[PDB]
Amino acid sequence: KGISSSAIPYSRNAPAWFKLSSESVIEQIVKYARKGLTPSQIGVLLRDAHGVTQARVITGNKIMRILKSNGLAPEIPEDLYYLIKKAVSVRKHLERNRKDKDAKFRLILIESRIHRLARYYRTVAVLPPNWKYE
Amino acid sequence: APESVADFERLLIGNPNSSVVWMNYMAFQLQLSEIEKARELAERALKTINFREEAEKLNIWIAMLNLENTFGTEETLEEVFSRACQYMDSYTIHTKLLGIYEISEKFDKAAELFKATAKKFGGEKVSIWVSWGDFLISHNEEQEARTILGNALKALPKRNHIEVVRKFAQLEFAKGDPERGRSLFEGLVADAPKRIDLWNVYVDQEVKAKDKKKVEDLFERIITKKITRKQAKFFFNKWLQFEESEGDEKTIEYVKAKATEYVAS
Amino acid sequence: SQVFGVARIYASFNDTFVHVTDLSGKETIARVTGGMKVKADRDESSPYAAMLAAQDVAAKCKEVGITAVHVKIRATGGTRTKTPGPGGQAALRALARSGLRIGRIEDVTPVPSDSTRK
Amino acid sequence: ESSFMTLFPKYRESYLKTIWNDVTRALDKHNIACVLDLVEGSMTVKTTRKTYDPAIILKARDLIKLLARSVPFPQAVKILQDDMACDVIKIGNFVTNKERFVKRRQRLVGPNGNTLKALELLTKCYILVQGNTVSAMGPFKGLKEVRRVVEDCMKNIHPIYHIKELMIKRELAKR
RNA sequence: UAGGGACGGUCGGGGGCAUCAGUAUUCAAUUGUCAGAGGUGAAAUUCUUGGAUUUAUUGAAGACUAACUACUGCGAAAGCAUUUGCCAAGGACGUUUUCAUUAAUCAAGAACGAAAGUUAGGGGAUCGAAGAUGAUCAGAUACCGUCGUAGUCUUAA
Repeated sequence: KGISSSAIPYSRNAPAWFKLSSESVIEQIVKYARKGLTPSQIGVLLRDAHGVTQARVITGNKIMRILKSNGLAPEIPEDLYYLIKKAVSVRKHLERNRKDKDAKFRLILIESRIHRLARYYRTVAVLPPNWKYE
Repeated sequence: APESVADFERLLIGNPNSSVVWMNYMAFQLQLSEIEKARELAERALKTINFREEAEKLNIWIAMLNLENTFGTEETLEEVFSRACQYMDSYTIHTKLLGIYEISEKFDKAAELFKATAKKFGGEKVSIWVSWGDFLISHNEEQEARTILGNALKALPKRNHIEVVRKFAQLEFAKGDPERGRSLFEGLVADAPKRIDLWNVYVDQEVKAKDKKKVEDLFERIITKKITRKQAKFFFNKWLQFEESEGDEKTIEYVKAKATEYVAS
Repeated sequence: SQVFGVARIYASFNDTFVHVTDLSGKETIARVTGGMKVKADRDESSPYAAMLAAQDVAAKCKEVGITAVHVKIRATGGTRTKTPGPGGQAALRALARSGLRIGRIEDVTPVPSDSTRK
Repeated sequence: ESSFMTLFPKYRESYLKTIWNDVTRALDKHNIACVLDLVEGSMTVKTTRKTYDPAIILKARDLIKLLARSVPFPQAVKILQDDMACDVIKIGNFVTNKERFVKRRQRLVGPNGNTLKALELLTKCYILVQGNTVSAMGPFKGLKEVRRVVEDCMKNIHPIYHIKELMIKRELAKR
């Protein structure tokens, strides 16, 4: 296992070269999010093109809260959603070449990693019970 | 029943994974002159079926393949087999393609499918040998059938080639040549000289093909042969049952006489 | 001025072959395989048998007309020893000593190229 | 006219530079020339006009590839006489897993080298187990015996069975 | 400088399917030539004047991936080396992307496979593939139900 992540600066301030408005960020966020784009992609595009550092610093609060306050919420959280679609992609690939045992083993891993944050989200009650992995 | 593009979709709310009902609805749409909605139903049957249940997806693939072999196209049957390969093991998918070709009565496509089996699965195991024997037996050339079976048995291992030879002899007793069946039976009893598993196979195949004077005499030789009391009494009782089915009471008694001769030593 | 055969000598263990075809290889001339000049059934791979076979090979090559020989020396190859036996040196030494000109040494032993033993 | 060539690994050049004059004296007695290139890392050997033994280019080829395959010069020069030849046994394609392969190869080497040294004494050969092959110099009976002991050592049977039966066959051929 | 997820350029002989290539080996056909050729410490069984062995031209088969190949790589392990394409996957790194404790260790249970059956004597009580018996379906040796051989039991290789 390796140390590969991001290093948030010591500053909680606006970067002082950032002349752009502290509301048009939120309008750009809701533009991308209601043209249908996941929050990690919102944050990275807002970083790359309309360059913000991260929007929790420049706006009031973090962007999943911005989407929830702008009425733009996800049905299912993002991590669980991508793990669901990876599990169903490898399941379609398995119901295909029934001899990829290796993919069978890693389906065991992906489902065992579904259940961890699924029961986390149940105990926090983000998405409700009577959600039993289809 | 559910046999349309509206009523089937409305009535399939209870069992979406209905493989046989989806196949019947697709065949009813194709008889109802809707090949597009028929193929849509045949493709969405495996999608409305579960993911881990591979047999339902293979059944939907066989349904689309049968619809393509009846009133479709060979490209759709190959998609159905690629679909079969996308629903199951590739050798079973190609064997389903060979079965659809045999149902569509294409002799050249059946021989090409048996050859594509007899290369890969022919070097793997003996199922391609059985498929080649089936194709050439339906083509009525038992010489070419035995040659392809021996070639595939040389390509595959020879430890199951004894049971393959016994199956070839039983098939030859069923729908081939009886002298060739008896010759393959003698070859199998030679390759298994220590096992009477070929002797009882030869006796059962001859009694099934109504060779009573063959089956009861060979089983009497096996019962009076180098066998134990149980191994003698089983073969002698089978030979006596075959001799009483033919109508030979004194021969059925002499079978038990040879059993009593071999059990006491 | 020289006319060329090709030696195609084969120095296996347990035997040596001298088999001098024409330049294509389709038409053979003067095969005198070792184990026939002198045979104790052991000395068939010996340098003495190889030089006897090469000397009467060169006799028949001179009576046909071949004055020079491209020589191809082949070991037993395959999934086996791959090195030439005792007779491969002695055969072409005797072919050179007995008046016949030698050209183009090359090894055409069958290197098996990822062979079959499992 | 004939020419052969091997190319040798870089770490051998300080040794081959030392023994190269002795190579030139051991091949100029057979009237055959040879260069070694230090910038491409090769050893080529050419038949000159003054060469009357045609088979000696093959033994010179075997000599320079033995100098490639790392066998000492006074060990290597014995190719130049007639009752001596090379063999390169291939051992890598017998067994699957690395653990059993290196254990059977170390079994071919021996505890303290005793199996390999006793095999050299019995077969009258020079044997180098190296990497995933086994090189050998010797007479042809010794090459035949070393090929059968190595190819049967990669199968399960212990090579000291072959050392025992070689001692039995020597003192059983001494009558 | 806990954990998870996204992205990016990738990395690998990780896996599955399909494709392609290689030269050996074996067999067959066609010649050329003749008496021997395997194999061994010697021999022998075997192959052989409807011509072997060798040589040349092919064709077919089943494998296998020579060197390059390394105290190198990948995989959870067993293990994995030809090309190309597809299918998903994985890891390290980069990150001023996202969630916010979602975490660590191991009692049952499983997919895996390195993971097995080399020849012979003997007991068969049970079970029993192979073989056969009646209905299901345009099509059913499986399904249901039995007779029944080796084997399932043992000993050395």
